Amino acid sequence: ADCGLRPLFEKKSLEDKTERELLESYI
Amino acid sequence: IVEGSDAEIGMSPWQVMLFRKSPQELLCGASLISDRWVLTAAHCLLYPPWDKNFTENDLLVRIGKHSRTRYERNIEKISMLEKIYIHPRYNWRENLDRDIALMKLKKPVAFSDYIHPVCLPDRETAASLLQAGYKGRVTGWGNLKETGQPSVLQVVNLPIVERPVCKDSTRIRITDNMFCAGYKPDEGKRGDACEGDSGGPFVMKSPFNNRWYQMGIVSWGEGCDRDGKYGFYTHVFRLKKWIQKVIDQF
Ligand code: NA
Repeated sequence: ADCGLRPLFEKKSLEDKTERELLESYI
Repeated sequence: IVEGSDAEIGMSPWQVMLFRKSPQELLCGASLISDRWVLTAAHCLLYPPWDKNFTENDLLVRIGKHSRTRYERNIEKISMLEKIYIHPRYNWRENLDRDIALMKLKKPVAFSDYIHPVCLPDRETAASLLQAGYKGRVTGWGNLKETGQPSVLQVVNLPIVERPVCKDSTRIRITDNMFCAGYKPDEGKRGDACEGDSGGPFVMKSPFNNRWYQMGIVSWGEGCDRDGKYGFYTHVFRLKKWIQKVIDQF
């Protein structure tokens, strides 16, 4: 649906404190 | 969650608590996949060796919570269960193979800044993201240490582990319906799920579309955060067929 997109983060163009750890693991 | 930290508010809006109704107790975690369907671990509901066989009437769920105890006015929502569905090939006598369960809520919950469903992975997403070394995220109100209860939801990032390392880490027969995750002793970081976190989601944020996907369900381990051991997670995509079947039939 509209899934996996968070009101307080993705929908507000704001990065959660540690998601960059996940992104940088994806290499 | 061992060696994690406090989730931010709204960090994991698909997080669900699963309670026994009478006497009320937090039994497990779970995740929201639509306004009416909740995912969890099967042994949270049925585990005969421990005298566990809950049905719809024995349980309730809470959605949108941050603090384990304190009530959060106009934020958290409570729901009863209309139907429980265990995987028919769930193997509790051997190794918790196919440790998965679906619960249909009596009343659809309204989404909010704090209540929002997680995506289930398609084939391409699962092939791309369930790769050894790639990190996912685990959340729960379970124990902070091996037998203690957090005040707020705990969160930790953990790398997926190569299947041979997983096989050699335990004498329990693992299956392709499982994956394991955690740091090796060499990597000098720690973290793990623990007792009580079962049914919580293992999620990954897709670099292709920035959506969060649930790849796993906290299922089992031997101790928590022990060196050379890893936590084991129900492989969500491998059972997605079953999930869709159930939802479409009912
Ligand atoms: Na470990």
